[PDB]
Amino acid sequence: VDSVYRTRSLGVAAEGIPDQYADGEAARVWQLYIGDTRSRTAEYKAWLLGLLRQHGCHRVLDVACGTGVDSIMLVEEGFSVTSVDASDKMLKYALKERWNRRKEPAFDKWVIEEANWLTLDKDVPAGDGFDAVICLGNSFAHLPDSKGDQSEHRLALKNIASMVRPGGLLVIDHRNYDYILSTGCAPPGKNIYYKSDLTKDITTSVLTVNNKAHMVTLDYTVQVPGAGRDGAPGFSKFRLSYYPHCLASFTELVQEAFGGRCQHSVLGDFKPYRPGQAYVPCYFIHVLKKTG
Amino acid sequence: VDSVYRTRSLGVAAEGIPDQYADGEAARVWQLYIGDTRSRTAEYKAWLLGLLRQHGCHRVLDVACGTGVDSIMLVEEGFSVTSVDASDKMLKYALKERWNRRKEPAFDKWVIEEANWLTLDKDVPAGDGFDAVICLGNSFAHLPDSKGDQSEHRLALKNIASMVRPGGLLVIDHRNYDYILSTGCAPPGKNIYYKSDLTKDITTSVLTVNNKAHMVTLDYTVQVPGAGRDGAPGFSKFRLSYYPHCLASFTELVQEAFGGRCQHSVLGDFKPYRPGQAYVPCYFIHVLKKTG
Amino acid sequence: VDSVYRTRSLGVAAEGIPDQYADGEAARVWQLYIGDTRSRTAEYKAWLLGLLRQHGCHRVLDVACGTGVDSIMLVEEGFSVTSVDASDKMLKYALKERWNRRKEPAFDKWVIEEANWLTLDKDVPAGDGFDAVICLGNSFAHLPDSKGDQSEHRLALKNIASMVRPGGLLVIDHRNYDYILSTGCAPPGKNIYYKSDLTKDITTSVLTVNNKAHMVTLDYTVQVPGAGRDGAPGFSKFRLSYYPHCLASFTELVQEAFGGRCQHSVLGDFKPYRPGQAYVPCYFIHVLKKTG
Amino acid sequence: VDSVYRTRSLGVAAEGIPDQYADGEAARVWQLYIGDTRSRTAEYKAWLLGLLRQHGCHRVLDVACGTGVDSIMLVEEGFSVTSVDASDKMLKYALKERWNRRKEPAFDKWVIEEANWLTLDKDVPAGDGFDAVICLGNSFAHLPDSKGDQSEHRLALKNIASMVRPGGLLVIDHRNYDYILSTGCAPPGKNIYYKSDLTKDITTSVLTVNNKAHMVTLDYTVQVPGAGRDGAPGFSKFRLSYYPHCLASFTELVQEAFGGRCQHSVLGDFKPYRPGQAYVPCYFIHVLKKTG
Repeated sequence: VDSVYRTRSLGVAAEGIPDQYADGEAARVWQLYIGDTRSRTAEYKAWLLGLLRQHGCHRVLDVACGTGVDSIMLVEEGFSVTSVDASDKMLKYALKERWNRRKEPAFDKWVIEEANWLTLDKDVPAGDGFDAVICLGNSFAHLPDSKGDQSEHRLALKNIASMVRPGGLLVIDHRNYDYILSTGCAPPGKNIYYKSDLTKDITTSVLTVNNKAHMVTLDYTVQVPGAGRDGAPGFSKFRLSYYPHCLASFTELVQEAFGGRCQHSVLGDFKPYRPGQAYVPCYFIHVLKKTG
Repeated sequence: VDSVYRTRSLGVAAEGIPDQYADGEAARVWQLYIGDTRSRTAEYKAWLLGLLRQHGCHRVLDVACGTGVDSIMLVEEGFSVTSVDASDKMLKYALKERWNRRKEPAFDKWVIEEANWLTLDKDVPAGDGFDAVICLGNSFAHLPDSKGDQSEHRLALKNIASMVRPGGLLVIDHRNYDYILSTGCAPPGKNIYYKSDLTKDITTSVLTVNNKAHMVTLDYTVQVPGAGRDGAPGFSKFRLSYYPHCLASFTELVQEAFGGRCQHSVLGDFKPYRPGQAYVPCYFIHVLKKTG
Repeated sequence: VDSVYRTRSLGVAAEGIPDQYADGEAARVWQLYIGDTRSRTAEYKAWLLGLLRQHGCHRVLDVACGTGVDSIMLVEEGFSVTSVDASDKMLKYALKERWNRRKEPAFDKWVIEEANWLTLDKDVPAGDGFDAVICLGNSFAHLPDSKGDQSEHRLALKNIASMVRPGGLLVIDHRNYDYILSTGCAPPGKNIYYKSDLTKDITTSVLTVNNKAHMVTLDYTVQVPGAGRDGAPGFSKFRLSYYPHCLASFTELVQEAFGGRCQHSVLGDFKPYRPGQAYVPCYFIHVLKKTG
Repeated sequence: VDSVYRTRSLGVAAEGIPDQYADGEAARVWQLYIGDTRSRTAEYKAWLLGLLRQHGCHRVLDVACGTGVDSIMLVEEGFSVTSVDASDKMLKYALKERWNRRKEPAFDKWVIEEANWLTLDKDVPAGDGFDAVICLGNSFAHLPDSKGDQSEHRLALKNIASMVRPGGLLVIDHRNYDYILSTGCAPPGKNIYYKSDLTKDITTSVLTVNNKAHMVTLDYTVQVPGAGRDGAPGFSKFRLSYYPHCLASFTELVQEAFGGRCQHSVLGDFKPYRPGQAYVPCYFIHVLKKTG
């Protein structure tokens, strides 16, 4: 018989006071980290828009909304964007931006909802489905596999696909985990979508359970400018984890998601990718095409 | 030399996956608690409105927004309302309603920001200061006194008082703690602002540090309807802590937050209050008035 | 679905490495605290021995052994001492002392076993019972009342009494919690048994659940000599909790332990105690006498 | 500003009440694990004794005592044994047996102290140093490398080597980690020292930090016999971590702990070992020899 009475239950709030670990030295950096968001890559801009237009799909579904930068560019670019995400900590940043630009017809017609890839089915009305669904930024790797059988993976995937209209497109990516798993390192400065103007340091931790890799953990040591003595910066650190997804595993995974009635194709970093390829991609973007 | 490797830093999120403790069985109830009290009291509506009108103050500031159910009525009532709070888990609900009704001019003009009492100065621009400032719901009792010298209580009240325009009003409240401190119990069904329709149970725990009452902790066991077998209710529980504010104590505290240059009043539940009163108030509402 | 993988399970050890929190800055002080043990009080020496002899009981049972100082003096004084305690963290200190003096016939015949007042029955063979059982040092107050009904109290007590031979004696004490509860403070320098040569500071925290006091917590700030800059001492802190036992409650509690077939008597600090007594005792020593 | 008030400081005890995590369902198993392997191996007995005799060394030092089952046999065999360890939760068992048999001259002469490899120098007086020093059981793998530069491994080995008299012997061992690192599994029933009679299950988790193997974590699910319904076994589990020591690595590590002035040898499970060997060892036993 022991005891450890804690002030407030975990996951509950009180007005007047900041949410639990909301202002920890680790939450602060991650904040100004998820904010290094804006400095997007031309290659990224020119690729997504061109791919988007080239197939004439207008109704886009972003199932990994987040701060809402991918979607804000789609909103500006004229597509019918509906953004969804499971983290209300992230979504808060999209809605903030929207409100500001609510005066803009486009931004006002912008739909930012909340949803989980595992409940997506009963989280977003599909109806006819959407022209295109995007899940970029290596975001599918955030969802872990507790049961070890990747049952939740197939579900998240199954669901996200059902959001795809027949003829619709699915642009889903993942980091080159084959490479990081092989080398045992996932260094900063490879993100193809948004150039991080933030200097960093990353310690890669790879965990294998009974020989099967199960998780890749990243400990970041960000050099926060101005948080130092005389102009000097500060060094805070935060931690995030992902599931090491191998190109092979994913390719078939994402495929059974459509039950086969699909059209698969894998891009190198943004360019076409063919095995044995001389160039090692830092990301693996899968673009699917539902049959019916 | 030990260790305890955790998946994600405390207070950080990842897109696609729900936030840290957002779905515990404690958060689910707390959720239907911060929302299952909303059935505003006629006595409340009529008292606040009337008093607001009586002194003819229009530009109001709600420094304890929360789910916004307070502000939403001032808004609805034509007041120039700006609602603030420190907890984002709470505001999310005020902005969720505002957006919902953004198609209403008043609501559209509704300002919902984020702010902390201890930083309210450089968090919200007053310039001339607001005519009125409410802080009902016993929200002030959420902020604790770690130092033991309530230095923060004073910082909070100074800041919050500084937000009042000369001739301006302040309406800050608290529960009758002189009473629960004595009975050692803080039973449910005493909200004078919103008649909850939720069946609750509460165990009261009072902590006196060195003969001085330092905190009140409420462990609520909510009887969640249907959450059981055959329609039977389920029993989930969360915990919340407060600072026991005694009347004498608060009366002089909130006052020194005005440097004395104020006009203080204190009423019963809603009717006016005098020591020794026959009727025992369930809440103590202070209504101050800045001179200059 | 979250996670927080910790290195070693809680409560398990590995050779070569120190036990979990065994060398924390709080464990260090408590160590040199439970060690201030030696500087026993004459009043204490002259009272226990004289009481012991006066009734000619030789077979003594110490159910709150600990470091083993109370028992070491009994061992030296010639009684047939069998010392028992539930904390292997404490017992380790008794055995250490014994081993050293194992060469001394007396110390070799000394019995240091392990046992819980709640399993005492099947933890120590009583047989005929013992002449005298001692539980001094306010040690019975360590066992808390989780269920709130003091069911474990009656059991611990019930058991400890069954260790008493008919005609045997039970010398059990407790701190004057009536006074500390009333004043809300339990200051250092009152221990009647062993003069603590260690300067301290104590913050008393009293917890009441639904008006019924349930626990008294003591936060000690010990002035460790030499742990300072230039001769200066250091200031570490540790924390311990007790159940606020009121003379009245205890008197009847300890009594039902014998089912009434007893002879009760309460000593002031060491002197006889009669209600309304001008002198406020810092400890309450109960000496019982089993009938049969 | 939050809080989490806990009953007792971490690592402190109170008399009468069991120690902090001493009785978790994880400690109960770990208990019948650190004890349910003891059925010493004839190959072991015969190898150690013989080698000890072969070099004629008599004053032995067991720097990884534990439950003492090792030393107890050297003791029984007339060796001048002194057994040390850092974990008191373990020694408690060696001294529990010693006392039990204190009535034996050899056992009586048995020295069981407390010590840490990183402090062994000023923890145990050598003067001339011991003839032999065993550290079997793969105990060295318990100490981890937080810094990441194994500076402690070196401190531990230096200290431990310093305890060897010139011409003295050192017998330190480790599991064949070159193998479990590759299969990614560390199955049960491989102790060459004591044939456990316990049915176990083990999930192996390897953590590589930046391409470097940094820790091995074993989650054991013991099938506790009878701990079920009708004689059926129960299933309790504990966790333990180790440092993956590769042969090449250790070979040069333990060597530099002698400044080179040594004679190194390494054998298979017990037989002698040569790289590429046909037989795969389950443990790597290094047997060094100090020159001067």
